[PDB]
Amino acid sequence: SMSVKKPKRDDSKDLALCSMILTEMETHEDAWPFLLPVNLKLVPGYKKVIKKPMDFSTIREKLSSGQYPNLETFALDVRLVFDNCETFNEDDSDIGRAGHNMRKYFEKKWTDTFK
Repeated sequence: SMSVKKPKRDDSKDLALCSMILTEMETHEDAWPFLLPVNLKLVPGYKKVIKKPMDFSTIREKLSSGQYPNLETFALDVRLVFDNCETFNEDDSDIGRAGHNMRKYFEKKWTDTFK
């Protein structure tokens, strides 16, 4: 509360470390469904159904331009990518499986780096 603070957690490396995680996600072999924004002209249903589209290139540009105020807003956008993927894609599809694999991969790197 006012004039009463928990001890200061060192956040000075968060930007670098989120960039490293994002590089690892970008280079994963199963990243191909997520590298670029879904083409809203060419994919029926996407625009209407997926209220907040997100992809790795969009996260990379937000990261690079100071649009994440803290590491939690970064994790929220990463998870959005996988939540969108589960909304639109069957579990038993190449894309559906890619999204589960990547979410697992991310969540381990997240825990190992920050928790």
